[PDB]
Amino acid sequence: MTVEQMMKSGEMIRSVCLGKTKVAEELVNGLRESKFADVKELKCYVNCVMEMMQTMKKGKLNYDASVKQIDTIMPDELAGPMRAALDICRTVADGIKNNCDAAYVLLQCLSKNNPKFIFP
Repeated sequence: MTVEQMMKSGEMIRSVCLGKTKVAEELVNGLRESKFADVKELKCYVNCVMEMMQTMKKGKLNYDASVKQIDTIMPDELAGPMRAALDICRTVADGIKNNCDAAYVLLQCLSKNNPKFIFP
């Protein structure tokens, strides 16, 4: 995928998701700094992004789509550590019934376990 198209989609996804949840941008930017504030609309922003990316459905991790996406967006140097994160975190959100909470728990884990973590 082209940097052009990849940036475009990540922007698209951010646009859609900021639109649906009306979260403050600073909060969303906070995420890339591991500031995981317990804010309902920030949690649902995260869930929105994961649903858009096909990585989560009905608050459940669907694994192969995530690896595809990791490997497509990231170069090898980064995907290595990130697929690892997804493996370490594969069952971390099981039994979380609320979709937004489940997504947020997964993001926390991915960020804790991946030094090259990026998020739309």
